Amino acid sequence: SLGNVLLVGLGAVAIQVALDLRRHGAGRLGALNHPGRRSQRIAEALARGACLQLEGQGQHRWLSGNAALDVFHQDPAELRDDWQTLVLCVPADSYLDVVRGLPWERLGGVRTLLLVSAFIGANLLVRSALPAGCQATVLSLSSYYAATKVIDETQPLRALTKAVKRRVYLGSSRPDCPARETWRRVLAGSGVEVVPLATPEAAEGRNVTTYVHSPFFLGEFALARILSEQGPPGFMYKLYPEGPITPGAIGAMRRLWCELSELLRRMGAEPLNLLRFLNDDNYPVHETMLPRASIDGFAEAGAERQEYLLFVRYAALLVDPFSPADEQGRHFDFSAVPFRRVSRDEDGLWRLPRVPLEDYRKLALIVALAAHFDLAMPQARSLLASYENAVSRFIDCQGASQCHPSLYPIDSRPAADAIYRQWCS
Amino acid sequence: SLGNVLLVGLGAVAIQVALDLRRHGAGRLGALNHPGRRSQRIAEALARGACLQLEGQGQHRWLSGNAALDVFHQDPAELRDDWQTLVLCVPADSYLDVVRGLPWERLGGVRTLLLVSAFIGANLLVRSALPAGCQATVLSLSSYYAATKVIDETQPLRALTKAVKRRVYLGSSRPDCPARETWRRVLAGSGVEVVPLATPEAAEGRNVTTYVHSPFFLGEFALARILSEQGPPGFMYKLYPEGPITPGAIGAMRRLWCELSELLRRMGAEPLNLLRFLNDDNYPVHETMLPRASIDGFAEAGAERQEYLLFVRYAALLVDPFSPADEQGRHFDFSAVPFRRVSRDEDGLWRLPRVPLEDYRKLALIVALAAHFDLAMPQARSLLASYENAVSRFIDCQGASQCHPSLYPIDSRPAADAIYRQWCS
Ligand SMILES: NC(=O)c1ccc[n+]([C@@H]2O[C@H](COP(=O)([O-])OP(=O)(O)OC[C@H]3O[C@@H](n4cnc5c(N)ncnc54)[C@H](OP(=O)(O)O)[C@@H]3O)[C@@H](O)[C@H]2O)c1
Ligand SMILES: NC(=O)c1ccc[n+]([C@@H]2O[C@H](COP(=O)([O-])OP(=O)(O)OC[C@H]3O[C@@H](n4cnc5c(N)ncnc54)[C@H](OP(=O)(O)O)[C@@H]3O)[C@@H](O)[C@H]2O)c1
Ligand SMILES: O=C(O)CC[C@H](N[C@@H](CCN[C@@H](Cc1cnc[nH]1)C(=O)O)C(=O)O)C(=O)O
Ligand SMILES: O=C(O)CC[C@H](N[C@@H](CCN[C@@H](Cc1cnc[nH]1)C(=O)O)C(=O)O)C(=O)O
Repeated sequence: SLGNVLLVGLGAVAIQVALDLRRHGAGRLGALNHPGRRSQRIAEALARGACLQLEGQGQHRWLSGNAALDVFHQDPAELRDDWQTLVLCVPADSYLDVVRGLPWERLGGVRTLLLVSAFIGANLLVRSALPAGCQATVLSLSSYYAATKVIDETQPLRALTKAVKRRVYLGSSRPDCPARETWRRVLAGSGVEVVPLATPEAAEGRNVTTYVHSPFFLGEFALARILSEQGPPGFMYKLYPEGPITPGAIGAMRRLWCELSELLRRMGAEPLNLLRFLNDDNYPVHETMLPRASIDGFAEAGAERQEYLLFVRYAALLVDPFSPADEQGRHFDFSAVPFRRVSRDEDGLWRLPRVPLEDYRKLALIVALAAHFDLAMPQARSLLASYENAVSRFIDCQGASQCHPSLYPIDSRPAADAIYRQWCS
Repeated sequence: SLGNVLLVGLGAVAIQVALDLRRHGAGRLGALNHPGRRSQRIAEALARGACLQLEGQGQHRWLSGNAALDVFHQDPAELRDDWQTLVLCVPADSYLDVVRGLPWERLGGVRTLLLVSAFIGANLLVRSALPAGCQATVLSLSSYYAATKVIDETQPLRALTKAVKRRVYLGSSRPDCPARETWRRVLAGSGVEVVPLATPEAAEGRNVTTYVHSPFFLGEFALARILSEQGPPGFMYKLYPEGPITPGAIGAMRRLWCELSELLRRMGAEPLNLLRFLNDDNYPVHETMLPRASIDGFAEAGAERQEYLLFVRYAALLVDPFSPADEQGRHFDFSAVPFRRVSRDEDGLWRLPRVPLEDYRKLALIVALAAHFDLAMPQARSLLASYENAVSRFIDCQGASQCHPSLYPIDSRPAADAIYRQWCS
């Protein structure tokens, strides 16, 4: 049912996906990776006999396996009409560009396009770039279902998965789509539970980083760490002054969740119970910190209780409460995830890490889209402004000539308009 | 003047107080401590020429000094009518025993008696135990004004002070009492502001330990650590599962503060703003964690907001947010105070540590007193019952034969009746 599968963007995600596809059963496996150093390293490794190699860490060792790459391309114009399924394993900010760059008028054999990390509107954005009469079904996965990295860029096709998510969601541009079940089974081989939902936006609306990264890593504290050069980087999930979590950040989280939930309703998607989603889909805590009744009742609890509960959740996860205690009674320091910070690239230009650049770009699109539904998203706009002000001051200080253009101002209104047009179609 | 001053109890508190008294000066300084291993070590140290030594830790190093003791008694029979001021540095739950045991027939010259760590009703209880026609004024200090420990009990006269309160409160059984100003000056020598209040109970209602230890260390989690032998002891101010602080513990804190505040009103004393008291008088946090407007408005904020704010306060103090950051951006682990646990005494009998035996005995007396004001104090009673159940099960398991009688049910009603009769006189 998968046929021959083309992986677009041959990185960590694609290597995990490739092994899951091979466990399930598929035809030929191809990849498209745009030009660059990574593609050069891949092409030499393949010439020397390399295959895609996945290692599962620790209790995920059973994931480990090898898979042959049958075809490798860098240039979309060079694709033959030999692919039934495309899997987009590139950054989600690149989905539109990827789709616009493919020669769809001679890819009539493509039946399915899977978006692995679909933001709100991604399915619609992708469909707006397809030619009229294109028969491809577009699938939206709520987020990548694991934690995977290419360990060593010198062995470019060897990836390590260190964790697998509990649950993700899958929606389709085709009503009551059958490709959902096939991909539900494929990804279930990794241990993740895939929950099919009735529309793409219902799955896109269950992208966790939209709700968590936006309030915490677009605020003043996080940006000060991220843009800093000297001193310790600070910690992503600790409380102030060690990390960015404050009652104000939790208030931003609640208000943004309200804003996102109303957008989802206006797009025809049921929103989520934030506290239950975080506890049950991501990381749980004990009943004495978050009682089950408080978790299940969160959406009706009232703003003060909701903020208290969210603050309790993140305080309860400063350590992993289910980890073994050490001889001193301490639990694993779960919150001590260091901030990645700005770094100069090979051209000497300052670049931002994916946290927060990808998070800012996603939220900028969501706000622009929401405007079409007559939703102002003031909390979201405040977070966008915080990022923009901080990055602008960094450019002022370092000099535009020293900064990569991804730091410069963007405009998401054209993509938002394309999404809205597609949705009204 | 203070005249000649007799310290009753010569432990960590007494050593700090002795330093402050010697700075102020002008009297003989004596001490009385009941017989036992500590008194034996004290007499040995003094006989070899030792003096009282107070060291300040870190920021408090400026306080460090030495204080000479003129006389030390471990036999009240040797006391004569030489003393104008008595300073009770014994545990607050022993005040009644200690006042009954003093040789009052040879102490007719005593003009003032200071309770260094009072609690609601302590002044009245002590006055009820004085001989008829005794005209010593009794002073109640709200809380001991520092954190002080005897470092090494083989050097019983050397103490370490690691914290000093910003503010404490002082009441007197004499209206418009002039001794309050004297003690204001004495304590000011170590940097503490003493605020005189118009009655003893107003000061006693500002005993910090009563508000904090009752909800946190009479609960299930704390008692399980305290009555354990084998585990790691856990930490007094950490969140579950490393420590006892949970939203339920915070709810108990809020509800007890309400109950205690009503008792204070019925005794003609103004209650406190719990959050402002904790932040401003004891240990502060940053405005981004506790905004000044939230602190000042706490008493009118409503139960949900009050509980959220108290939780945030204790989560913000898991580290000392004003301590210097280390190389990795971490602050001092302020909450890592280990629980002291049960231990066998020199007769082989299990004894409870002062946390929570002293805290239980204080709250039991307060509840018994409140019944005379027709206040049931259900939250306080739930905390008493939690302690009683846990200790009862420990006796069940270990055997009554093996337990010191201090672990057994007590009757606070006689002392509460004496307090109430004294108040009504
Ligand atoms: N655990 C995870 O790995 C994880 C988890 C959650 C979310 N995500 C997100 O998933 C996305 C991919 O993650 P990843 O870890 O697989 O990244 P990766 O290892 O760097 O792989 C991305 C691959 O796609 C190539 N690429 C980028 N843009 C392309 C384009 N327009 N057309 C063709 N190829 C393109 C990249 O080549 P170049 O390097 O030359 O650009 C690279 O080979 C990222 O946005 C990531 O933030 C990943
Ligand atoms: N930072 C602090 O130290 C601190 C903090 C908060 C509150 N407090 C309050 O201050 C009180 C004393 O604290 P501390 O640290 O000075 O204790 P400590 O170092 O143990 O000294 C207490 C002194 O009183 C004697 N004592 C104990 N129980 C007695 C009893 N039933 N009858 C007669 N004498 C007794 C003790 O001698 P033996 O050891 O021989 O009995 C010792 O000399 C605490 O109980 C508490 O009410 C102190
Ligand atoms: O967030 C990062 O960039 C890297 C950590 C990453 N986060 C998840 C979102 C959920 N984050 C936890 C908090 C937490 C995770 N680890 C310590 N604390 C929460 O919000 O409940 C993601 O990105 O999808 C992961 O869990 O692997
Ligand atoms: O045993 C220690 O070191 C502490 C001893 C002592 N405790 C006070 C109660 C207040 N406790 C702090 C919280 C805290 C203190 N130290 C770490 N956290 C708070 O509730 O605001 C007492 O016993 O009355 C002191 O702080 O002086």
